[PDB]
Amino acid sequence: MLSFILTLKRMLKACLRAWKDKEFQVLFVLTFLTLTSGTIFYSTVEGLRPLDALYFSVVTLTTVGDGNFSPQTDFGKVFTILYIFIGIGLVFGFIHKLAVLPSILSNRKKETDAYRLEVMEKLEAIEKKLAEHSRQ
Amino acid sequence: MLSFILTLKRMLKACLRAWKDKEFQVLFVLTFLTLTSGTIFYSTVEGLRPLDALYFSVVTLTTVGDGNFSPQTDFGKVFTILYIFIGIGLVFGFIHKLAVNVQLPSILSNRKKETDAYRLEVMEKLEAIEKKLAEHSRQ
Amino acid sequence: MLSFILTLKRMLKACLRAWKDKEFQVLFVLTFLTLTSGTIFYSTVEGLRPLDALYFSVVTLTTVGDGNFSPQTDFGKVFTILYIFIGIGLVFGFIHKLAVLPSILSNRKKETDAYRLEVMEKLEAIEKKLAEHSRQ
Amino acid sequence: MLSFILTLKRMLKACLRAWKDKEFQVLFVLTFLTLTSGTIFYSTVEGLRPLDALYFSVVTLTTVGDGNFSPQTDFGKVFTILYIFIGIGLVFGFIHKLAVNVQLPSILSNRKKETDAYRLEVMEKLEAIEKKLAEHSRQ
Ligand SMILES: [Co+2]
Ligand code: NA
Ligand code: NA
Repeated sequence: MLSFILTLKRMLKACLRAWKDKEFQVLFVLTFLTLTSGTIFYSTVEGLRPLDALYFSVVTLTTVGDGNFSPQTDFGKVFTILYIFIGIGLVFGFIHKLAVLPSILSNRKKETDAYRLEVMEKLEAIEKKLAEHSRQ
Repeated sequence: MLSFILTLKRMLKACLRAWKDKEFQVLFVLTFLTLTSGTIFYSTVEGLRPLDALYFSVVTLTTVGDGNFSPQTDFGKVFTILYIFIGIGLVFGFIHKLAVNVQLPSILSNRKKETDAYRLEVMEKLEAIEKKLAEHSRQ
Repeated sequence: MLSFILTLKRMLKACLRAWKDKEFQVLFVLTFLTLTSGTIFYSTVEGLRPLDALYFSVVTLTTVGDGNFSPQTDFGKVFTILYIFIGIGLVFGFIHKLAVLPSILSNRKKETDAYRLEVMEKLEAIEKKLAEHSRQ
Repeated sequence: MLSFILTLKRMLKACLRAWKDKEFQVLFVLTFLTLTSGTIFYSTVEGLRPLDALYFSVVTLTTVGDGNFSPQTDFGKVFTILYIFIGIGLVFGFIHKLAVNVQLPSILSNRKKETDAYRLEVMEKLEAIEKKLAEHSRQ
């Protein structure tokens, strides 16, 4: 149970580590801009409360879906279709980003070079010495 | 602001590069096809206003859903059952394409480029030293 | 456009390459067993046509959702809840499997060994010869 | 049948091993919590039959949906807006955990185990040959 708490503590730091990745934040910014963007629309087009809007906008981007309201106006169906698409666009972005070791490979390189350098320089001297010896 | 301004470019370029990927285009097409191919079926067999049939098609694929209309005809239900499977299929493929963070082919063979060099080099010196030692260990 | 056709041809082979992975097929088998499993249930419990069943079963596992019917009986809500969970269980399985190079690393090993072996054996002879020489 | 019989074991063991992973358990708990924590809110503030409030909670998180009931109160709507974000958050985490095919730590360091050996060996011979050559190239 100390286990539970200690783990959760690490995980929560990992989010914050991501939450300072520029790209992740662009996505969050885009999500929110798109979120209030829809609120602006369904509010002041499809005629709906500035909270009944946010509810449809969220229920739709996340693909849950309201069991009652849908776009009435044919204009409000066009938007919803293309909106939904920005949804997918976004959820694609995250899945890509949530699926990225690059640093472990840097150390391997930092050590393999230092090694391979010495291997070379050792071999070099050996050859240079076996040369000067097998003459004089 | 140093970052929010710039990264966007790189970000939009990053997925712009992904359009140039062919496998993505096929998935994006099979999408557009299945989608307008659905608008055809729902505008006729289930018989809905062109634009409305598109709406239902989108919503259904993206599993968003609609709290009002559902199929009536048994052909309209069997079709839908198969139509969601296609969406499953598509998204599976999309996920596969997106979940593999493969900038690693070019790294692991760009390693091998520099590696294979070193290997012939080391081996050459190993063979030289063996040949000169051989000759001196007789004379 | 020959491009289009030629690519699609490769992709479609890739599915078939997967469709002979044992694990993938277990998932498909499980999906289908679960699919008719629900059909059996909503048909002969919640009282629904043996096609109106398959439609609710599919619309629910895939998370679309019917806009009209939902489980009436409190028993049919219990199942649906836990069913939904087998859904997630499954869609987790696939995402894991759709996200797996193992063979490229085998060749690297097959070559690195043959190399490293020779490097060793070369170095070995050199030492053995420099030994017998610096005596007699 | 050679395969269908056996693999299941390995498959069920494979995810059985994943329960033993701690990070998964937290995600699985935050799940159970958020879920029964939702049944609490919808059984009161939105006021529904215990079991029914669970149903709505599940359905909503898993974005399945329900074509009938939706929130009425503004507290019941704001809550839901935040409740789906948690689902997003959770699933994001689940995906991250599941999408990384990391049996590669144990491989890349099991390489390094055998690699580091070879490296000291080669270096030792390199140093011996350099020392014996040094002594013989004076006497
Ligand atoms: Co000599
Ligand atoms: Na969904
Ligand atoms: Na839905």
